[PDB]
Amino acid sequence: ESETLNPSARIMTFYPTMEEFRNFSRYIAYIESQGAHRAGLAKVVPPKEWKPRASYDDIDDLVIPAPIQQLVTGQSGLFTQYNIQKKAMTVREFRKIANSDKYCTPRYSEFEELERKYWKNLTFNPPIYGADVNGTLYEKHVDEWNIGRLRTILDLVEKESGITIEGVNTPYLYFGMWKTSFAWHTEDMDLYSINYLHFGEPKSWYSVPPEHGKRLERLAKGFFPGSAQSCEAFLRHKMTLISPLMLKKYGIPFDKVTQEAGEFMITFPYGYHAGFNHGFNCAESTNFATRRWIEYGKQAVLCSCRKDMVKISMDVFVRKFQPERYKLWKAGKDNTVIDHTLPTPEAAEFL
Ligand SMILES: O=C(O)/C=C/C(=O)O
Ligand SMILES: [Mn+2]
Ligand SMILES: [Zn+2]
Repeated sequence: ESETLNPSARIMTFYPTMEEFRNFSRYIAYIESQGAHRAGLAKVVPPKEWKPRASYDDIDDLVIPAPIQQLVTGQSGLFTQYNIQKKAMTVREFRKIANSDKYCTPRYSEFEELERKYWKNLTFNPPIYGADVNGTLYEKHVDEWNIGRLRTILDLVEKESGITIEGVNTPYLYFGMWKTSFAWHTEDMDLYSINYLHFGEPKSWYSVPPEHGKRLERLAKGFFPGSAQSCEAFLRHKMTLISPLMLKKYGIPFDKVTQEAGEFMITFPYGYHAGFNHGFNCAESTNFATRRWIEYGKQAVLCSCRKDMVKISMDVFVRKFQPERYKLWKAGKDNTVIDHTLPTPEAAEFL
């Protein structure tokens, strides 16, 4: 029944009305009832009337405490990206460096050309990325799709234990420039994410369907055996870049989508994604959950080589939402198998 929706696992775009846009969890459940999740990634175009902030003009003085210079090494569609932390700077300082002749977007016709330029000049003239900046750009009273307070069951983490994980159950702001990249990865604890592009040049995305996620990992282990030996989940280090031609070459299914200013992207549990920014822009993101996520949460393979890594206790979710399995899970005998095609149960309203 669910195998039949989005059998192509292609990235879908949605244009909700304002009435549909009002309830977050409901619409996430709806797009899953339409098979959106099978692609790993979905675009949601918000109603034109809607706006998160009146104007983006206060922000030139906002501080980026940890700007990152992205150095990329590799060839033949395989790269490892290293981070060099630059001293703090203001948004206005960032934009100046961004729109600079040295770091600005090259000229091009079709998108396919900018894409080609990105994968050709990736390792040259390393850009700076205003990444992982704590904060929101939402006006306090916006009650629709507010990244600051989406009210999903991921809230059970803070509610239960007081714990906040920056960027995961709190918002992050990403100021980008041309040729800034995010490497291949799934979310922490294989959660969902939401990404809103407040302004600027586009953000382009690649995605691999959760049902083919394992194939991508097998490829990644083969191309990076040393890293594979040292960490059970080295892609979570977010340092690994792999070109679409390489994916194509090894028969990994994937899709592309370009995110425009004022557009939302949703990534789904175990959806591998990666991409780059076109020029100076600004993005906001956080993770969130549905009931479907819980099993992914239980089974996520986590980075084994850094103390710093995010690890959410699943205990509370299993007790509240899978009580009949708790004792079994705690005894390590819960062998539930995940079906990536099934939508979250809350969509029983629609399917
Ligand atoms: O904004 C980025 O660079 C990445 C975003 C994401 O992975 O959602
Ligand atoms: Mn992500
Ligand atoms: Zn690791």
